[PDB]
Amino acid sequence: MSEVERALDVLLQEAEELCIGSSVVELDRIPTALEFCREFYSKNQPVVIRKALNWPAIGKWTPKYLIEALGDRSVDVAITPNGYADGLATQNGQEYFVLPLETKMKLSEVVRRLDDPTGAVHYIQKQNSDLPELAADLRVSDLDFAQQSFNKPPDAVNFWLGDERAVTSMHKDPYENVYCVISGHKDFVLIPPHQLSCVPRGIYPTGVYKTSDSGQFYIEPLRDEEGSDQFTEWVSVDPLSPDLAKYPEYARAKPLKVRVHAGDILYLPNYWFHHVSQSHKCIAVNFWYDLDYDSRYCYYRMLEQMTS
Amino acid sequence: MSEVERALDVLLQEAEELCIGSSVVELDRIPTALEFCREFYSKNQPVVIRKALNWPAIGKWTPKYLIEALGDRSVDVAITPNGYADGLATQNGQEYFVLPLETKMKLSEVVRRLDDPTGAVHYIQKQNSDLPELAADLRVSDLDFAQQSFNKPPDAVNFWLGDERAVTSMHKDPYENVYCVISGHKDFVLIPPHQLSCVPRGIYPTGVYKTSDSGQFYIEPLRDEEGSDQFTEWVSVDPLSPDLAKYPEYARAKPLKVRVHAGDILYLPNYWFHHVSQSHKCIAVNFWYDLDYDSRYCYYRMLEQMTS
Ligand SMILES: C[C@@H](NC(=O)C(=O)O)C(=O)O
Ligand SMILES: C[C@@H](NC(=O)C(=O)O)C(=O)O
Ligand SMILES: [Mn+2]
Ligand SMILES: [Mn+2]
Repeated sequence: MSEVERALDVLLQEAEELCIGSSVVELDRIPTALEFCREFYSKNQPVVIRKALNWPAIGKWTPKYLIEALGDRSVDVAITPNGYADGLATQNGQEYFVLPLETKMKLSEVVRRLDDPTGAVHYIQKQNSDLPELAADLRVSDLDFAQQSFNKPPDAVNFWLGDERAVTSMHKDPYENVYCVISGHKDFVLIPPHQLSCVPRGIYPTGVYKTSDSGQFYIEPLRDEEGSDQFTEWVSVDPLSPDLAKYPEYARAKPLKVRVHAGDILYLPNYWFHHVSQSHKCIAVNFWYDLDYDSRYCYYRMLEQMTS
Repeated sequence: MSEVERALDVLLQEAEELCIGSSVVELDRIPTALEFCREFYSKNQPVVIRKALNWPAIGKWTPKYLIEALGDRSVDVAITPNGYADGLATQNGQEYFVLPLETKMKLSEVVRRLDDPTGAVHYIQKQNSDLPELAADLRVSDLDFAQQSFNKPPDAVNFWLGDERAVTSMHKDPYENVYCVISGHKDFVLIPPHQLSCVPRGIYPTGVYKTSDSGQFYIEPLRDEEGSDQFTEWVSVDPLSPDLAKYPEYARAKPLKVRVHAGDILYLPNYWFHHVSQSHKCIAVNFWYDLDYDSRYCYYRMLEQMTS
């Protein structure tokens, strides 16, 4: 055993005896700003709040209503064959990290495509900071309890509507994430940052899903300025069915499972690994806040260097 | 570099670029409980608040006022020949970590010995108390702005009165510390936990000061039932006259210096390295709160493994 491995082992033993990030706290009432800063944000600790929101949206937002209120606008939608946009797929003997086919279609067309169990996997992800009627269905002020710890306005606000086959593979974000399911449920698999050395990562060629004239889906590699291949580091394990023979270290990881229902709020702290499934035609909005750096971030950068 | 050295280099370079623990924040107005939680407790960041307290004690507490008010009670006093209780000292060619001689004597005797420059170094530490005449002169609720981040009662409340020659060598505490100078000033040299690799530690035999039949001070080694010598890991650097030839890594440290005056409050975050000096007959009261574990403690234990 090298010194790096004994360091990582001490880290893990200490976190296991202390059960750091060993569960997702569950609340029935929204906390106060002070409670949220002290108990969750300051400990980099996730929490789910049940039936927290009574926004109009939660009862009225569906595909049909959305087309109605949004004047059946054209949308930017993401399509894949396997349902793993930003995920791993093999082609011609080569494993790629593949981005979605991003095309434009009328909301109604999306709703027809989601209703086809045999078709491709579609989802809509829109980012910003008709939208006013949608905004009339929301009271963002109600998230003050969390926002006061971040002490800045959301750097992004995302709306999500898609197919149950759309699976978001395990990744980490540099954001505090306040996640509000509107219609349906989202299933999260969470892993704390300090378990980095238990989550196998590889370097993969970058590809994008593309349609042919015939209509069959294929992967096209990506190039840089010079024309050389672009690469992407990514988590190699599949939380839903992990290959522990190929990835023994993942045996030491301790994923947490949480289902977030309509009206619930999930706080996903920055740099937590998350893998997301969902229910068919689930609608959700989340709010991304740029993180404030402290020693934890420098420790995690050190951890990234120790996990070559 | 070795793998571990490169890891440490990343940690320090990140923290340097991001100004982590790079200064003591200075406030002229007391923060709200939420501001304190968000800016200092949760970042593990020191802050000093100037002229923050209006306690009646700030003004009148002196050894004289204390004798007249307390009625020349007998108290526990700590005595050393060198002014370094819990500090390194050599004897017969061996370096020891040495505990004060602890004795009982009357306040008027301590005041008399505090006026003997030729005498040994004396200081009173009282751990906890509720005295009619003196609990009336403070108002601990005034510290709630910080106590609410800790959400617990103090583990200990220390009263300190000592000689200018009484120097507290550099060490770390498992507590959040709210430090309140009542009279005089205290000088702190602070180093953030993540700079551990820059702070040399050694393992030293443990001793306690004793006086011989003729009045000479000497170091008595500490032993257990088995008769084996007891040992203590201790910081080997002296931040007042640091020997960078012996400890080159200490040049990569960035110690912060702060003077806490009568009425000032200093938040010393948990596990921060501190070294303390004081003006003559300085009086101070501090509140320790057990720390709340999260990943930073585990990273710190890993750092300890990496630097040994
Ligand atoms: C794609 C995914 N969201 C995130 O990964 C996130 O909000 O960070 C989802 O909710 O399906
Ligand atoms: C002994 C020292 N206090 C501490 O070391 C502390 O409060 O942690 C002092 O007040 O000089
Ligand atoms: Mn994400
Ligand atoms: Mn201390």
